[PDB]
Amino acid sequence: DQDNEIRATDLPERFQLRSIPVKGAEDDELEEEADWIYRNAFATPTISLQPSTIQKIKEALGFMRNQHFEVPFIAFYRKEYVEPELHINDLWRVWQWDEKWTQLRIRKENLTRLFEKMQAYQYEQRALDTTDMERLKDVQSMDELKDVYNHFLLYYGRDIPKMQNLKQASRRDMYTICQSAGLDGLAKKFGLTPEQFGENLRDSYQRHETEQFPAEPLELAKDYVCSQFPTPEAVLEGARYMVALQIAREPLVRQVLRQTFQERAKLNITPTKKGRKDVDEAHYAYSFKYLKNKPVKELRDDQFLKICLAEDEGLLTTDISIDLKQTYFEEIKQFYYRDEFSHQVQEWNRQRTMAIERALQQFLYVQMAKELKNKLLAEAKEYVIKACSRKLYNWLRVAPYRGIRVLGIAFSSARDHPVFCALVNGEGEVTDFLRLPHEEREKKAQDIETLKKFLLNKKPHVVTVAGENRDAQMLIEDVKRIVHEIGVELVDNELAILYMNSKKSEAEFRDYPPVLRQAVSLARRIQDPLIEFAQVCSSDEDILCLKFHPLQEHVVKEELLNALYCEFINRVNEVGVDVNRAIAHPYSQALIQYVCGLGPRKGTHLLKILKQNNTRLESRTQLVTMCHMGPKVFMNCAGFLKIDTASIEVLDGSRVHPETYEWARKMAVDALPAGALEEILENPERLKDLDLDAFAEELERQGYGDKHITLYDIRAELSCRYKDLRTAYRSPNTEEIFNMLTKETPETFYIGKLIICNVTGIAIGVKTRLDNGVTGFIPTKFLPEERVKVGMTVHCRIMKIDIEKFSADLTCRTSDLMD
Amino acid sequence: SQLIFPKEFETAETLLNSEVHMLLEHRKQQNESAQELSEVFMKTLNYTARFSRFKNRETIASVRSLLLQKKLHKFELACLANLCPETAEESKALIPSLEGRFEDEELQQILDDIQTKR
Amino acid sequence: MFYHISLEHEILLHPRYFGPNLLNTVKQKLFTEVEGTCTGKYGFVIAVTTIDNIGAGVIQPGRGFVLYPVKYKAIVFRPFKGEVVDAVVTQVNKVGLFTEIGPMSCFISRHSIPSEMEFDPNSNPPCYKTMDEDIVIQQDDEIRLKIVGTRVDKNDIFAIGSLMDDYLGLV
Repeated sequence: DQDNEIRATDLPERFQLRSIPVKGAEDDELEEEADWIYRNAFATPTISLQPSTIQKIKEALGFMRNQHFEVPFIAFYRKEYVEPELHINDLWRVWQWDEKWTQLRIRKENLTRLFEKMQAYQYEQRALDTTDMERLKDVQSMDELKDVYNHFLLYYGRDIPKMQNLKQASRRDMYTICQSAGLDGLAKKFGLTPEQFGENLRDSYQRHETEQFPAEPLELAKDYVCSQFPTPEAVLEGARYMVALQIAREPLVRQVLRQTFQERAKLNITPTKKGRKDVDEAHYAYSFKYLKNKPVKELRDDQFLKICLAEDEGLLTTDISIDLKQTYFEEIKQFYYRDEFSHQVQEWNRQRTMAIERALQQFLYVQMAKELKNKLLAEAKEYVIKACSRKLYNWLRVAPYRGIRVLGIAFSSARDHPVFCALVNGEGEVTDFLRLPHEEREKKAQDIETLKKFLLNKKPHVVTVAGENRDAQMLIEDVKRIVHEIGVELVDNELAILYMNSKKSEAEFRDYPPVLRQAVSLARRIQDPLIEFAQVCSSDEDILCLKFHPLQEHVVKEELLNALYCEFINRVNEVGVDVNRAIAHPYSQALIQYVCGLGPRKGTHLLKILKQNNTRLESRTQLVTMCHMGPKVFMNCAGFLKIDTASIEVLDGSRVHPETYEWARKMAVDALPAGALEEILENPERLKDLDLDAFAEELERQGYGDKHITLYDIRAELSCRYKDLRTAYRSPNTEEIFNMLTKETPETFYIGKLIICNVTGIAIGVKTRLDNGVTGFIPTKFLPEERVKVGMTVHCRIMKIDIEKFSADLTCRTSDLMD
Repeated sequence: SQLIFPKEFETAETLLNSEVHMLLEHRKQQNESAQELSEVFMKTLNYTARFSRFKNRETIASVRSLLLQKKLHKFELACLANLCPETAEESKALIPSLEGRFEDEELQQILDDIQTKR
Repeated sequence: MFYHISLEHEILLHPRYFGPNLLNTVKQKLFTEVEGTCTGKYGFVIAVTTIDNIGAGVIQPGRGFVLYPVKYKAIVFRPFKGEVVDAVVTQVNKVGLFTEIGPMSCFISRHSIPSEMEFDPNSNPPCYKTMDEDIVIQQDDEIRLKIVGTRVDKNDIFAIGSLMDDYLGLV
């Protein structure tokens, strides 16, 4: 199986599950990437509101393609070649555009082979000059590679026996009919060739001059009439059709009009009859249900995703056009025009000016607007995936709290089903659990009491409450004063709900009830956030069942998997993973697949081979020989692959690569090896003894590279071994607290929103509850028991809101039904 | 195909993929002048707006008229006139049920006729 | 293919609509609950062109409903196997091609498409292609194909196609 081959070979693992096989470069191609990649990424402005680096991209592609360094090993241990400009995410951006560059050459290499076999056919017998070879070589975008390919298929596409040297299934355009009738000459005896019109357009003046033919178009039309084309007006139509199509598939014409649509293109929207009714203020289509002359550069982050989302269901019909609603046809009709006022020139200019417009209306306006739509949509799909990555960045950029024993309070709506809680070890395993099943209000005092009795036995360092309803806001005080008799934290449960329904946890926790299995993970999340996410979101359906954006179902799924899996591989390598922990604890087995070099295959293989030895990792050298794993992958994995030193080189528990162990000893020798094992370990005794600059020119001489800020790492690594740079665990501000419990967000706390409501009890004005559970105060200024009753539901618009008081003020007044 | 497989379609006149298009958009203009249509109707309207080689009531009517004069199978009357072959041999290769029936000169003539109506 | 046939349906009309616009309600319910239904004996039905006559409406004894037998001329699309049709391919996979002949979903196997075509993944319209990229079948290509297998599932009809012949390629 290939699962053996991935395990066998010495490449980084994700290099092998990349769809294109990774191959080295020859420093000219590797330059042809970094100037293309810096052009097609990092520099071209988006059409939506969202220099020296070429050396860094050149360097980064050297590590990836040639020396086979994955993005974690480059963004931390080779920072001199990439920093300042290339962040760790830009190294992930470059590796994605190497994928796109390779497909461009792979298709161009297959397209140069196709043109030369046509010249092998043509010279064996229009003109395939080297210009047709030149633009094929000069292709920079995959869009340009389609103009060339369509241009080639227009003329020489009707040449099948190039493969003879299962027939063709002939075309459907009318061009093949007319060129079978030999109207090429009458198309040719138009006053220009399509290519020279293209030179007019990119230069915006009549550089090439129209070659007027001294005849009448109609009296020249008599020569070409046939059985296929009677009526010499029909050979005017049959000729202007070729002129439009030859203008259309001419790349110089198609490129210049494309760059007009980049800048001057307008988005006009109208709704269907089905969209004149379903569109309301709550619908996402309110902000654009009617639009006129909106330039596409005026589009905002995901506005165009929603517009094409509404068009997909059937609500909206839109068009993208260049002219306003001085047209661009008027701009360019002069470029194909003789100003001579002779009569025969006038009909020839008449035929020329109505062939050029058919190219616009029939051919170019259709194809350029669709292409621009796909490019705008791909921008808007990318914004969401960036937004779905910033959110996973934030959930993982939180430090573990200050072995920590944590008890986790998880509750559902508390009626016919009780509140649970589960304690966890200092290393993540379960210890003990409890039930808290909240007149019978006096029986709640019994449940309050037993909380102290249990926390006196085992001592949490913090209790965590799963914000699941608005009911959590007071439960906080309940356990808070149980403690007043150690902290309390409001921790959300969005992955805990997934942890419940995960079949993986049911293998872990079979007898444990649902809200108890949820109660495990919050004490696991605060224990460390990264370890839980790798466990629970270890499958494609799992990680996508979280909510990062409303629109995340409408972006390319496998792209969204990659931009989320890169954030894991970013954080896991930055944090590092302790191996011999994970052989014992299966809860940390899912971390190692996100180390560079490892993955789903070598990760399972490494832990299994250790189970063949049933031994402990003491050194990184144990991995290379006694775990017999290749030095190429070892140069990726070992720089991030923690070993607990209190279990023997102590540098195996540091962010120091095995190959740079020796330069780390010279950081400790000049603090005056074996004696220096503990010298800076026990104090950073003085930070100014190490002449970091003077080492660098010594590192210029021996060590053979600018290791300037590599030293700055090893200096700071000896100070604190694996200092976690994750932000220390703060407590939620009331904004998060308001948003966790109400399960909805400041784009749904719209002030002006006609909402459902429920009046539950009056204790001054009328007080109502939402289905979210917040308190809605109907103002006395808008107020009488007879006018508004008790117990019912009434349409209500908000005039004032907050986040700290859960006030969601209503109106009930029909004079608020506008504005 | 060559034989009619079911038993009911024979007494049921076949429509060109352009005549379908014009009467489906007739249904469209009928609808918005006065409920909303199915996915099958709209998707078929798009499909038959792709492959609609004739655009005028006179043109489709003329194509109907010629193919009625030329005395051929009712299934093949539309399976060519909305497929529009160029060569007679491609008409024979696509249609296993028209070979051995017609002579090639008038075949190319009437193919030129239907292409002339476009 | 696109036939214009005459077929019959029965309308169970509820006594609310026994007013002056009873016949209009019969017509409206015919247009509603037959248009788009895929009867595998008669294929898909596109739009009811006309109604010949609305029959005599028998009151169902004890149920109140009136069962009007309506006969109507409607457009029908039928996939007779062994036919060349103008597909529009929409989703490409290792097993083959998944395409849309109109209302209909069709599938073409990897061994019902020619051997010189092979799956090229990872191109952004992932497509089957020749070795030297002669012609490529990506998303939205007007391929012609020979439907050779036809399966009815009482909801839609799924046809199985092939490109083992002359003139079965992109257009």
